[PDB]
Amino acid sequence: QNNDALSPAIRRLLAEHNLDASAIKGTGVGGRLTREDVEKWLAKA
Repeated sequence: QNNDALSPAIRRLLAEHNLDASAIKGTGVGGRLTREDVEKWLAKA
């Protein structure tokens, strides 16, 4: 219910790139996916 793993904006980004959240790992402030993470993944895909 109350999860802060992924952000609302990012969900749009990941949805745009056509990627999968489960196929990525967030390194935010305590395990929170960030745009930087998506970038590193996009480049390694």
